[PDB]
Amino acid sequence: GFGGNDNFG
Repeated sequence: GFGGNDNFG
């Protein structure tokens, strides 16, 4: 998310 992480695996 905004201010954080977005992980696609």
